[PDB]
Amino acid sequence: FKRYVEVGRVVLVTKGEYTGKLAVIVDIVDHKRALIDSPCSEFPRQVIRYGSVVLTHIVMKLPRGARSGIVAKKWKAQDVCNKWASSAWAKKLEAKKVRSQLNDFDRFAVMRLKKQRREQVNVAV
Amino acid sequence: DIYKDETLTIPKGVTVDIKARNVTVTGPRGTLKQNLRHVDIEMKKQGNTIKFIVWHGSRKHNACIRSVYSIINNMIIGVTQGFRYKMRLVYAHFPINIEIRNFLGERITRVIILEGNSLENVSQSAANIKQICNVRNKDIRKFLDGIYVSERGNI
Amino acid sequence: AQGHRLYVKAKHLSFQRSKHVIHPGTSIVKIEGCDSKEEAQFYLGKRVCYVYKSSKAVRGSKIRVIWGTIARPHGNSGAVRARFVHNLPAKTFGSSLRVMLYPSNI
Amino acid sequence: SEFQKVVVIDAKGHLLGRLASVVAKQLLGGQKVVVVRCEELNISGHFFRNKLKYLAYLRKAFHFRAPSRIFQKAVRGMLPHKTARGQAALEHLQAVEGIPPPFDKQKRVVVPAALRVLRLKPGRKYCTVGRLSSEVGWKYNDIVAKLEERRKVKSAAFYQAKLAKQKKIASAKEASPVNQKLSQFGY
Amino acid sequence: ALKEYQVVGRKVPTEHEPVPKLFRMRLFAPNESVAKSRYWYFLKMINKVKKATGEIVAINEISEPKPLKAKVFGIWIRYDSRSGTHNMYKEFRDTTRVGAVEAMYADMAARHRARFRSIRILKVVEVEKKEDVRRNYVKQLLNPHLKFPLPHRRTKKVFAPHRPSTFY
RNA sequence: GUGUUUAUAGCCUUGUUGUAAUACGUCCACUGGGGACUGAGGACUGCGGCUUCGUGCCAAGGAUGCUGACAUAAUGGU
RNA sequence: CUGCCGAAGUUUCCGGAUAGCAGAAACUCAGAUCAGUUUUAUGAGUAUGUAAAAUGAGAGUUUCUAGUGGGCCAUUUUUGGUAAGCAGAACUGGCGAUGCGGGAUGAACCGAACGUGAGGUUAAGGUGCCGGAAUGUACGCUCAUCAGACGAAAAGGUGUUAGUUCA
RNA sequence: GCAGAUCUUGGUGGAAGUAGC
RNA sequence: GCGAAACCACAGCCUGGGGAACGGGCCAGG
RNA sequence: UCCGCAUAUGUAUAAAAAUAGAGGUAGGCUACUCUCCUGUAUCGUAGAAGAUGGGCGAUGGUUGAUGAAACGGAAGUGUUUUAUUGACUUGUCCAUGAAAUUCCAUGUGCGGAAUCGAAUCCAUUGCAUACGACUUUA
Repeated sequence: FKRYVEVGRVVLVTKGEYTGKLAVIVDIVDHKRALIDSPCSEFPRQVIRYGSVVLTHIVMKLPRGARSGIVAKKWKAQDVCNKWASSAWAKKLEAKKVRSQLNDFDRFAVMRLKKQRREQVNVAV
Repeated sequence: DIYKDETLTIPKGVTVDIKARNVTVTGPRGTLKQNLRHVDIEMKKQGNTIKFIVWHGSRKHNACIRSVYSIINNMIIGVTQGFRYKMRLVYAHFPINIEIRNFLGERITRVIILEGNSLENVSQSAANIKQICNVRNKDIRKFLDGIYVSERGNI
Repeated sequence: AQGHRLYVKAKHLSFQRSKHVIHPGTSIVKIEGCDSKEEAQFYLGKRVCYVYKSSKAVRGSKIRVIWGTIARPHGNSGAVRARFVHNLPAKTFGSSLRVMLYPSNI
Repeated sequence: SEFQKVVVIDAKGHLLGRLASVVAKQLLGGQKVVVVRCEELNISGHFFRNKLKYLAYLRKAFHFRAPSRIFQKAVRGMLPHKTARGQAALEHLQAVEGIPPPFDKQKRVVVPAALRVLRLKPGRKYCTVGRLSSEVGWKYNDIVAKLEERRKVKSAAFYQAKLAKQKKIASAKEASPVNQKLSQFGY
Repeated sequence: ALKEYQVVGRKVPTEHEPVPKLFRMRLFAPNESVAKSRYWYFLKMINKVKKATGEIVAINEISEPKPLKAKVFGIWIRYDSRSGTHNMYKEFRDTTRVGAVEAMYADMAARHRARFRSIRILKVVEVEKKEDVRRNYVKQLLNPHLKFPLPHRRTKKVFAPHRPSTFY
C-alpha cells in the first residue's frame, strides 16, 4: 500500500466546486468525512467526504487539528508546492489544463509543430 | 472495528510472497505455497512479521482471519519441522494383511510415523487410513482392533 | 479525407412519448459528445438534418435531406428535442443525423 | 459518448445483467456490438444460487447452455423482440466464447458500469458464466480454456514487439529539440 | 437539510394568569413552520398546554459555534413503535449538532423503519471526555492512530478503452 | 512505554486584535446573453414615454423590415 | 346531421295520487335576501341549538310539464355475532349518464373530469433495458441454495445488525 | 332517408368439384 | 362423366393473469 | 458465351492481470525504482476536396501499380517482409490560378437462345410401397 487516509497526507479534490485543488487532511471526522485545508486563500477549511477526493502519495507531517495559518507554515516549510508538481501526475494534469485552453489558431500551430516533429523519423538501420 | 490487524512473526522460511492473494510461504523443510484466497485479509510483510490486516472486517471475515493466522502458523510449522503422524494398528483374531487386505478375513483388498510439511494432508491421510479400517455389522468390542493414529507431532 | 465534416454526429433515438402514446412531431436526438443538459444548451437552435438516399435520381441527384432545428434539451443525459420540417419516419430510429454549427453564436 | 460502426467488448469481469442492459440500449441506438469472452461473464450470487435458477429453467423451450447463448438470451429479454425494430436490433449482436481471429487483432473496450470490480461489494460470492455452463451441458470449456493461452502468448508477443518498436520513437521524441522548443502548448 | 430552532412559547394571558411562564425547547426542523408545530405538540403532550390558548413568543435558528472542530454528540431519543414505548441513546461523531441528528434519523429510519413524527429527542449533549464515550466505534475514532485505506472508492463515456486502475 | 504542559510541534477554552468576510434567506419599478412556439387584429382615435413645441419621434389599444431560391421546379394532396 | 339543455334512479301514504329532481310561461325584485359554509357569545345538553358577524351569489316565487319510483362497488360509524370468517342497520360518497394519465394487464385504487390545435408546466406514478426520464447524490439494513421488490407464522435460529436495562 | 326485424323478393358466394350417383 | 345440402359476424399455435366468461380477440411470455 | 431491354464523411487505434494492485524495472533469480490515479490520449489533419510550378532541406516518409515470399487455423482471409516501378511529398521557402454560385438551401440487373456438365423421370427395380416419395442398376 502507498495511500493511507492519515493526518497530514495531501489529497486532490476531484468533486465539487474545488475540483483540482490540492489539500491536506488535518483531522478524521469519520470513515466517510475528513477535515481538509489548503494554504491557498481560494480553499477554505472545510469537511469533505472521502468520495470527493483522490489520495496522493505525498505525506507531510502535521499535528492533529492544526490551524489554517500553521498548516500554511508547514506547507511552505515542507515545500509541498513544487513537490507535487515535480511528479508526472501533476505534469499530466497541468498539460491537460493547458491543452484545454488552446484556441483554434493554437491548435493549428500545434499540428504544424507536431508535423515538423514527426517528419524527423530518424531510426538507426 | 476500523482495523483488525493480526501480526504473525515471520519464520525462517525461504519465501513469504503473498501477491495476488497467494501466500507462497516457502520454507526449509518444505515449500508451503498455499494460496491465501480463503479470507480477504491484507497481508503486510513487516520484516520478521506478517500483519494480517483485516480492516473493516466482519465477524465471518474475522473468524476466517483467525483461521488464516492458524493456517499461516501451521504452514510455517510444516515449512520448518513438518508434521509426523504416528499410526497404530491393532490386529483382531484374523490379522489384516497390509494395501489393506484380510480385514477380519476379508478377501477384498483395499489400499507408523508419517512425516509431512502439509499437516492437513497428513491428517487427512490418517483419516483415510482410519476410514479404510471401517467395521461393518460387527460388535464394537469384537471390532476393537483397528487402525487408529497414535499421535501427530512436528517431525 | 479529414478536411470536411463541419457538423456533429447525432442519432435519432425516438419520438417524444409517454409509456403508451407517441408524439411524432418532436423527436429525441442524442448528440454525441454532449453528455449533460448544460452542454445541450450549446446546440439549441442549431440546424439538424437527416440525410438519406432514394432510388429515383430526382433533381439529378441521389440524395435527399429533411431539415430540422434543435428546440430544447431532453432529460439529464444531454439528449435534445428536435422538430423537423417533415416528421422523421419511425424507421429512422437509431439512424444518424448531422448537427451543424449554424446558426452560430460563437 | 461516441459510437463506432462495430464495438468489440471484452466481457471478462462484466456482470451479466449490467452488460446486457448497456448492450441492449446500444443495439437499439443503431450500433453493431460484438461481445467476446462471453464465458468470462460474472453473475452475483453463489454457485448453487444460479444453479437452481438454471435447473428450474431446464424444467420449463430450447434450453441453450453455451455462455454466449446465455448472454444472447439476457440481451433478447431487454429488447422489443415482438416487433421488427427489436428483431433488427438483435441481429446486430454477435456474442461468442473466446476471441476469434477476426476479433483478437481488434481493440476491445470494457463497460465500467458493468464491471464486477466497480459494482460488486468486495467479499461477495460470484458465479462465472463459463464455469456455471460447464456443468449444465456445455462441453467445450476445457478446449477453449486451453486455446486462450495460445491467443494470450501470441498477443503478449505482439505487445512486446509493439512496445519495443515504440521505444525508438519515444527516444527519438525527446531527441528532437522541437519537442520541447514548442511544448508550451501542453503537448 | 435540518435546522436547529430554539422556540419559546407561553399561554395567552388571562385574568387567572396575569403573567404566564415561558417554555423554551431546542428542536430540529427543516423550516420554522415544522418547528412551531412540533413545539406545540410537545407542549400539548408534556404540559397539556393547548395551542389555541398558547402563542409563540420567540424562535431563532442556532448555528454551530465550532463547525470546524470534530465532536462527539450523544442523543437521547424516544421511539414510538408498534409497542409505542422505547428509550434509546446513540453516539455520533461529527462537526455539527444538525449532522448528528440527521445521521440519527437516517440510522433509525433505516434500521428500525421509523418516521419523523414518531421520533422525539429528549436531549442532545456533546461528549467532551474520552472516558465519557460509551460506544466502541466512537472510541476507535478517538484513538491516536487513525489509519485506514480509502473505503468505497468505486473510481457518460461508456466503453472505456482500458481496464480501470481502481487502486493507488 | 511512564508522567509532562510549548520546549525544538502545537490543541482546546476564554476574554479578546482593526473590522470584517462568506454562506443562507429576502428584495431591486438593476443588468447581460442562448433557445423555442405564436403574429390574432387591419385608416384614424386611447393610455403613456421622449420631445422647447413638433401633419415630430417611440418597444405606447396584436409583425414588420431586408434579402435569396422556381415554372420544363418548388410545395402540398391522393 | 349538427347544436343546446339535462335527470331521477326515492322520502311519504299507497297500481296511483304525490313530493322531489330537470325545463317553459306569468310575475316582483337589489333602500333584498338566500346558502350540504364558518362564525360571536350564551341557551340547553367537546358536540348540539340560537338570534345577529364573515364569505360567496342578486333572489323569492305562482302555475303546468316530460322522464325515473332500482341496484352495484363499498368506505365509515355500527348491532348481533360465530370455531373463525360473517351477517344486520344507518351513514357516506362514487359507478350508474364519464372518456383521459397511472396501477405489468384490470368496471370500480391513486390522479383527473372532455370543443379543435400550438407552446409551456405539472398530478398520480415513475427515470438499468423493454419504456419517455439520474446505471443521480448522501446515510443505513440484508446476501436469502424458495431473497426482496407483492396459516404451515408459533417458534427455532453455534443468523445477525444497532441500541436499552442490570451490570 | 335503413345494417339489422331467425325481415320480403331477387342475385351470388365459401362449404366443393366435397357428400355422393 | 354427372353432382348436392346443412352450416357461415370474423380471424384462428400454447402457458399464466385480466376480478363481470375474459378468450379466440387484452396484458406478460414461449 | 452471344441477342434484346432497363440503367460514410478519419468507416484510425489488438498483451494479460488483479485490487487482501498489477505492469514492467537495472543487475544477475531478484533487488528496488518508475508508471497508473482511464482515450480530454495516441496516430493522422494545409493545398481552387486539396491546383500548377520554381525549388530547397532530407536525399525519405506516405502510398498507387504490379513481381513476390514469410507469418496467421478459432471462424487463419488478414499481419508484415518487401523488390522495384511512379507520384503527393505540407519538412520548409517563394511565385501564379481560385471569383457574378457576388448572405443558407445538396459496368449492374432481367427475358430469350446457341453450348457444356450434372440430376430427375426414364431401361428400370423393390430395397421402398394409398399416392407421393425412396433405394439400386440401362
